[PDB]
Amino acid sequence: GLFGAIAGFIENGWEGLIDGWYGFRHQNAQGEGTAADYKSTQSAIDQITGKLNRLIEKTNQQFELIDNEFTEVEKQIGNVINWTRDSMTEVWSYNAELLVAMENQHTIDLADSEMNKLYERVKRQLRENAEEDGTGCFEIFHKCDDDCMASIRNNTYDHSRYREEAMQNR
Amino acid sequence: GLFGAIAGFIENGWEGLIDGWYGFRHQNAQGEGTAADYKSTQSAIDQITGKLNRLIEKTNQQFELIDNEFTEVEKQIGNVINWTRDSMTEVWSYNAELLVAMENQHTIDLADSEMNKLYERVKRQLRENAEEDGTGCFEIFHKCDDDCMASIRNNTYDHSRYREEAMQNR
Amino acid sequence: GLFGAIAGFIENGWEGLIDGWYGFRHQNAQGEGTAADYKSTQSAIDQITGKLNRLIEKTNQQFELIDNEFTEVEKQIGNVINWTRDSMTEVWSYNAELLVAMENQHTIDLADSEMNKLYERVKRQLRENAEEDGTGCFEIFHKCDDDCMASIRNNTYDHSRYREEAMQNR
Amino acid sequence: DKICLGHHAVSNGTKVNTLTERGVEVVNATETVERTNVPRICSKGKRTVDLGQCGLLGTITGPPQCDQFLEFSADLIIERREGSDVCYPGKFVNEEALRQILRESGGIDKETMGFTYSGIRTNGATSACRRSGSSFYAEMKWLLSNTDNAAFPQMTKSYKNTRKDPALIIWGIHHSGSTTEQTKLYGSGNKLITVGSSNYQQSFVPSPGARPQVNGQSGRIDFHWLMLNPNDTVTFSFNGAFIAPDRASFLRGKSMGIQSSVQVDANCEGDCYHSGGTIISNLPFQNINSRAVGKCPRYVKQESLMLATGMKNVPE
Amino acid sequence: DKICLGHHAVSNGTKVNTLTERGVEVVNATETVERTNVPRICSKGKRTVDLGQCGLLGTITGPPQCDQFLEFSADLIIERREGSDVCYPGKFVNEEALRQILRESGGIDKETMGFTYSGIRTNGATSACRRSGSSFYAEMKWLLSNTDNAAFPQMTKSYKNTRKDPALIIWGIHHSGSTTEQTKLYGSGNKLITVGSSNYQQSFVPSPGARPQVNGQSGRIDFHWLMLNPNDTVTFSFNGAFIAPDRASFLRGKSMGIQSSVQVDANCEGDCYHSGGTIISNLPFQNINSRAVGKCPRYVKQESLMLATGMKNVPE
Amino acid sequence: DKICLGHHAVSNGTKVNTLTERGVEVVNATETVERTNVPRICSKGKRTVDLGQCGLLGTITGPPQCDQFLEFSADLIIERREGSDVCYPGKFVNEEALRQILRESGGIDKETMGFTYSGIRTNGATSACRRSGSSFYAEMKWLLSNTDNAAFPQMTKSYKNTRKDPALIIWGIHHSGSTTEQTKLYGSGNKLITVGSSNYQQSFVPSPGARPQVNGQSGRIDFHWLMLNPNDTVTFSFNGAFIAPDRASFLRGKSMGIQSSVQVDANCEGDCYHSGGTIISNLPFQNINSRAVGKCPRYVKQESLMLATGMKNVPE
Ligand SMILES: CC(=O)N[C@@H]1[C@@H](O)[C@H](O[C@@H]2O[C@H](CO)[C@H](O)[C@H](O[C@]3(C(=O)O)C[C@H](O)[C@@H](NC(C)=O)[C@H]([C@H](O)[C@H](O)CO)O3)[C@H]2O)[C@@H](CO)O[C@H]1O
Ligand SMILES: CC(=O)N[C@@H]1[C@@H](O)[C@H](O[C@@H]2O[C@H](CO)[C@H](O)[C@H](O[C@]3(C(=O)O)C[C@H](O)[C@@H](NC(C)=O)[C@H]([C@H](O)[C@H](O)CO)O3)[C@H]2O)[C@@H](CO)O[C@H]1O
Ligand SMILES: CC(=O)N[C@@H]1[C@@H](O)[C@H](O[C@@H]2O[C@H](CO)[C@H](O)[C@H](O[C@]3(C(=O)O)C[C@H](O)[C@@H](NC(C)=O)[C@H]([C@H](O)[C@H](O)CO)O3)[C@H]2O)[C@@H](CO)O[C@H]1O
Ligand SMILES: *[C@@H]1O[C@H](CO)[C@@H](O[C@@H]2O[C@H](CO)[C@@H](O)[C@H](O)[C@H]2NC(C)=O)[C@H](O)[C@H]1NC(C)=O
Ligand SMILES: *[C@@H]1O[C@H](CO)[C@@H](O[C@@H]2O[C@H](CO)[C@@H](O)[C@H](O)[C@H]2NC(C)=O)[C@H](O)[C@H]1NC(C)=O
Ligand SMILES: *[C@@H]1O[C@H](CO)[C@@H](O[C@@H]2O[C@H](CO)[C@@H](O)[C@H](O)[C@H]2NC(C)=O)[C@H](O)[C@H]1NC(C)=O
Ligand SMILES: *[C@@H]1O[C@H](CO)[C@@H](O)[C@H](O)[C@H]1NC(C)=O
Ligand SMILES: *[C@@H]1O[C@H](CO)[C@@H](O)[C@H](O)[C@H]1NC(C)=O
Ligand SMILES: *[C@@H]1O[C@H](CO)[C@@H](O)[C@H](O)[C@H]1NC(C)=O
Ligand SMILES: *[C@@H]1O[C@H](CO)[C@@H](O)[C@H](O)[C@H]1NC(C)=O
Ligand SMILES: *[C@@H]1O[C@H](CO)[C@@H](O)[C@H](O)[C@H]1NC(C)=O
Ligand SMILES: *[C@@H]1O[C@H](CO)[C@@H](O)[C@H](O)[C@H]1NC(C)=O
Repeated sequence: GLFGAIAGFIENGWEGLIDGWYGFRHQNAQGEGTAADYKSTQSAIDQITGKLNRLIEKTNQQFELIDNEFTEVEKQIGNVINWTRDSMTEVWSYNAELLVAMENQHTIDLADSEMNKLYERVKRQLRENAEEDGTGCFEIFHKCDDDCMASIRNNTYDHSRYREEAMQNR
Repeated sequence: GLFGAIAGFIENGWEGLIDGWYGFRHQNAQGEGTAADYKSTQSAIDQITGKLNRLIEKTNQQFELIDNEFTEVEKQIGNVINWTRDSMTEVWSYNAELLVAMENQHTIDLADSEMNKLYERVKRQLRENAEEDGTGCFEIFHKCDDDCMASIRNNTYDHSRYREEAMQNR
Repeated sequence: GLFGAIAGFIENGWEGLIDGWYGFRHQNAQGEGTAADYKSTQSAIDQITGKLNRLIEKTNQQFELIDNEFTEVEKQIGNVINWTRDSMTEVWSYNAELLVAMENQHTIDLADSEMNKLYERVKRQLRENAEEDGTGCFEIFHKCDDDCMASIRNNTYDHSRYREEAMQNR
Repeated sequence: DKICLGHHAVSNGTKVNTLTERGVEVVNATETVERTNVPRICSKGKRTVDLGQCGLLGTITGPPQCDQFLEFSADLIIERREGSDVCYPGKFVNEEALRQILRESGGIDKETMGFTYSGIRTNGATSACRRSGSSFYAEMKWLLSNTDNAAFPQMTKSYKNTRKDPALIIWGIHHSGSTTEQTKLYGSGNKLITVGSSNYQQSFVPSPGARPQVNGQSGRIDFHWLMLNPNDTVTFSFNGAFIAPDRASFLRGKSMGIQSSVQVDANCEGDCYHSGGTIISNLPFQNINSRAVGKCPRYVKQESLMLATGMKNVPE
Repeated sequence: DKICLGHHAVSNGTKVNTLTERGVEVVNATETVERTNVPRICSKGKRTVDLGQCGLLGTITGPPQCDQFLEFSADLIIERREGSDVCYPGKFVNEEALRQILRESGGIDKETMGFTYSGIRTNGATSACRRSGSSFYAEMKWLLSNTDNAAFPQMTKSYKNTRKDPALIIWGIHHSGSTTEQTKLYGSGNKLITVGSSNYQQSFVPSPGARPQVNGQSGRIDFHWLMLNPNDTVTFSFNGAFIAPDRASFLRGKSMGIQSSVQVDANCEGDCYHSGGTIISNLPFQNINSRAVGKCPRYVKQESLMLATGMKNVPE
Repeated sequence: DKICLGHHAVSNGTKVNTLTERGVEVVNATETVERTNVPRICSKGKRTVDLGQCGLLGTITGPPQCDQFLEFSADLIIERREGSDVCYPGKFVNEEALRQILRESGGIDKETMGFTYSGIRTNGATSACRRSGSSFYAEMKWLLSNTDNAAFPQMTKSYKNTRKDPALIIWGIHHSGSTTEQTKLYGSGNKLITVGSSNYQQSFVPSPGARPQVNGQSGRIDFHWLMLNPNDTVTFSFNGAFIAPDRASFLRGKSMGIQSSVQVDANCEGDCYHSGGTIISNLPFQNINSRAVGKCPRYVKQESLMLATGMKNVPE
């Protein structure tokens, strides 16, 4: 996509993540752990949802028969009707091909975008207390236990607390 | 939006800013101060303007009457005309709904984008002389007076001058 | 564009680069050197290519004559046909103007995007071993010879090797 | 020591298309083009009239098979292939226009023209049009000369529309199989039938002559019509060969008319109909039938167009 | 110690719609669908002809109310509801086609056919068509037998178009109220009126018979027409019942024709017109009238479609 | 000390348009609107019939210039301006409908009606229709009274379609230059020509009268037609003035018909045709001709619409 996270600096997706669209895996003294992020997952879901509610629509626009399957109408008017109907088929087939291609390009870039947002939101929380791996990973200098991890997810992680020790560990 | 600044890492907008679309507030020894950024404001304005000049258009395409309000035309041809007109109403109503939705999605992401550009342009000026707050704020280690602030806006801010003192203040 | 690299923090393009769309110039002890990046260049090319293959199409949709250049049809039906044809000309002219404007906006932002991806991919490789100039330039603290440069392009550059010396050179 | 961001993925994704690419695999997607048809006319909650053997136009003139449809009332009118507008062989001039009027009519209400006659037969009949032996169109009268070969006296009959809505007036011209048959029914001489309104002007002549027998008759009755405006008059002046209306028709309101070959079903509701049935769908497009009528998804040529409802799928 | 980036916001934003959302609030927006109508025909700078009582088709035949419109010249032609094409009751065959030709004509120029006559009355008149007592169509001649019941001698009249543009030729067939009235005017016997060109072939017969009185007349005049090409000839052969053209018409150039119920106004300029007036707008769309003609914004069903002209509004 | 990222650029870029801007310069672009025409009919690999002097409708009746096109067979049919449907002056009723049928026919196959005659001339001819002296339509028969002024005996002829596809039946009504000429050919008295099917009902009368001479003839032959369904019968009953079909026509399959003024060329293949030639293009749009037919790019008003195929061009 445009933002370069999904099928980008992230190598690949996680078949193990079943609670959301985006999440975190960590490694620390106590072990490994995965968890879904509700906020990022919700924005994407709600937006894709909003798309569907616009498109899964049908008009209150009625049309009646202007020709006849049982007794053919006069040939000249018959051909003008067919020509017009075929002209409309062409227009709507184009519209529909484009609509869907345009929406899909955008849906994908929306997903790619929501990840990139989540990435950099965390980055900023950490400040000088961690560095950028490049594969979607944040290496932490100070050791960070499972309570310390849940505070990162919660957006309650206090960088100043662990700062001194992490900066000396540059 | 896609870039995640407006209704993103920035908490909210500033009703006090009346000189432009984007700007800076600072805090220093001399006091607080707000100022609009001409460049970022101009790019957004000019682009939204360019949109309007494409859409606020009308064709030189003339059409004449093919029916009659005073003396109804023959019913068969009358129904084909109505069917065709209604077919065109359907197409143009769709076109217009889509056009406006597509342009608005893009207009919003353009505004969100111009902010994110301005953010990171400043970030780069500062280099190791400041850190990222996360709320759209750049904490400066070295003390920076009102002349020092105007040089940031002007894009004349010399990072090397204040470097030594700011890096030691890590 | 939306990402702010091309006609953005990069001052301007390079007429000297003929092997690709994106690349690197470096400065070091041995001299200056330019080289095209195959990956970034390929993604843009393949995507713009994919666009052309969708649009450079033509329908298998046949239409026949419903009027006559040699012997004018009856005037009423003649006017309905012309009205309809002119209605279709209006629709397709609009479609085509929009399609091309929409695709071009996107093509430009795609190019701008692929650069910004390449930029930040390198940034991450370097980590604390270099700083951000702002003009699209990465200033390196440790001295880096032509073998060291080719490893950056190759994505084989080992940051940990040159780390100690570069961090002390903060 | 570290924390890592990621996104979900699945084993089996679903392919969609984009501006830039064909066959991009995404986590989930959903169809925008309807392919599923219901092979019935879904008529739940609608006043329906399935004409069966009765042809739409026959509801106005009244051949035997339309005896139960002379004053119907409907939201949805269903014409069938086996339907026929006539008993005695013939045709409506401007037939499709009238069908379109009737399909949208909501049904019809009838009133007598109040035409009386004297010194003529009023009761002409045929075996082509049978109701326990020979009969005729239930709304029409076959006007004849009293006795064989007798001259048909030059008549003038008139009807004013006293109603607030327009009336539908019908008449018929009879074309005998031979000139000698024409003289037998309405006396000799060139017959003129005149018809006029304030809105309308026309005239007619019969055309006796050999035709192939249809329902065992080589004669023909041409039916004609006009829409008489509120508080306007129509006058019929005729030498003979003339099939007079017994009643005038009035439109009840609004309806939708369709043509179909499948059954009615009151268990199923739908607003998009075609000859093969009903398209029940929320989707914007459909690839089932380009002549579907009602409130329909737009017809498109593509069999499928998948709309992504998930991110790009990138498995290991 | 610090510096902070931000964007503007307002107290009262304006809601718009997006691909993804309905009712997103943005700083400013502007309407793309026109709802404002001007209830006048904005005719500033245009040669205008408001036909009033004169019907468009009447400019060719010339009933009293069209006496001032026999050779008009125009950029914009305005038909009114009260307009009438006729004095003596009747109709044009192919009437809407001719109107379309005339609406786009730029006006008309006339030339005499140069038809002379002998041994007949040329001066037929009626009280239905009054100019200080009884008169007739100003461009037409009611041709009669010299005296009552006298036979109408078999005539042949011809006209060649010597001009570089096509000519508009008109004639009329007269249908008496009765057969006995027809014989009185043009003698007895079945009357044939023939009309031919190199491009065109047709024939006509009268149809005497009772009709409801319109302008106190139960007779009718059918008007017919054709477009004669440069350097082609038309021949009229007639037993009677025939209303001959006195003049031929030629189209001046280009115009636009409209139908309206509102006043002319030379203070206001516009190119998109409809019966209720003029749509003056730069906007691409309009929700005012789907039958607007001229150079119009496209008609759409939506009452409003707001185009964002500002960022998302995010107040505290 | 350092490394720098960059992108390419060119000296001379190409301007395109965007949602936001007009005239943005990009590295490279390509045209989406076709302006290049091939001034020939590109017929490579297609069974082509260029009618030249023969008019499409003339292939059914057979005037001299259509003698080589009586049973043609084609994928692509080309009508020319100089083409004419007739030798003896006249016209087809419903002419454009029939052309549309024939253009799409794939050609025609003929079979005899099997009509024999007795006690009449069958061999009428004219100098307007010459094949080494005077002749007639090759598929038609000009039926006359045996000798001058002799009465034309009241005939009835019939034809059943035994084929699985519909037949195309044609006949003609002859209108003499004068009433006295009509009596000479087919005896005096008002002539009636009747024509009926199970699907179709109509009647005709001649109309003798003066017309301008076309091909030195002031008479006219009106041609009529109908599509007879498989296993249905048509009956012709006629007092005279009647031009009988000698053969029936059947459609071979599928074709495309065009009108053009340029040459055929079998070196060039194309599916989008117009009077000025062929549009060979992969592009989605075209600004060459709005009446192009076949499989065409969509016609648009814009002369050019450039699609960017490169990044924004930013030189120093
Ligand atoms: C030589 C001989 O005696 N032959 C008879 C033969 O006439 C007869 O057929 C009759 O053919 C006439 C048409 O010429 C009609 O079709 C007769 O039927 C009816 C009908 O059923 O429609 C009878 C009906 O009462 C008539 N009604 C009126 C009001 O006139 C109609 C009417 O004349 C026609 O429909 C108008 O076209 O005709 C039919 O019996 C055959 C049996 O078919 O018997 C031979 O012996
Ligand atoms: C028993 C008796 O005497 N009754 C008369 C009655 O005839 C007369 O009405 C007349 O009715 C005739 C139609 O039959 C016409 O409508 C007469 O009017 C005119 C007209 O104004 O149009 C007079 C005009 O001079 C005539 N012109 C020509 C060229 O023929 C026309 C013309 O014949 C018709 O228009 C053709 O259809 O008719 C009308 O006076 C009434 C008064 O209406 O008085 C009774 O005593
Ligand atoms: C006073 C005198 O003798 N004058 C003749 C003059 O009649 C003659 O012209 C003739 O005009 C008639 C129409 O009235 C025809 O046009 C004659 O030509 C043909 C034709 O070529 O079409 C001859 C042909 O054999 C006829 N065939 C049949 C089957 O009838 C047709 C036919 O009658 C008409 O086409 C039907 O409308 O007419 C034509 O010679 C001139 C020479 O033109 O010579 C004068 O002396
Ligand atoms: C207009 O199109 C319809 C089909 O959409 C044509 O009708 C079909 O004709 C074919 C071949 O003649 C039949 O096999 C089908 O059964 C018909 N389908 C329907 C739905 O009617 C029709 O012929 C076309 N119009 C003209 C004038 O040819
Ligand atoms: C085609 O549509 C027009 C309306 O767009 C119909 O005309 C209207 O008819 C209604 C009801 O009969 C009247 O109340 C309106 O005054 C008419 N409006 C206009 C603008 O003419 C018309 O009837 C439709 N065509 C057919 C054949 O029914
Ligand atoms: C419908 O449009 C066509 C043009 O697209 C008109 O035909 C042209 O008429 C002009 C002026 O009368 C001629 O100079 C051209 O040669 C014609 N062009 C073609 C391609 O036929 C046509 O007149 C219009 N229809 C009506 C009823 O006016
Ligand atoms: C995926 O989309 C389809 C719509 O076709 C839906 O029915 C299905 O339940 C969806 N699955 C998930 C996991 O959302
Ligand atoms: C017909 O007459 C009645 C009163 O007798 C009136 O209510 C109605 O409006 C009239 N119709 C017209 C068109 O004048
Ligand atoms: C907001 O947009 C409207 C267009 O409807 C304009 O008239 C108004 O002046 C604009 N306000 C500002 C502050 O740009
Ligand atoms: C009619 O004749 C004149 C010369 O007398 C000529 O200029 C004009 O072109 C002719 N028209 C045609 C169609 O030949
Ligand atoms: C630029 O685009 C055109 C298409 O019009 C192509 O023919 C040309 O070779 C392209 N040039 C390059 C360098 O890709
Ligand atoms: C005509 O008759 C033949 C058998 O004689 C039959 O095959 C064909 O189907 C018939 N046509 C119709 C329409 O019944």
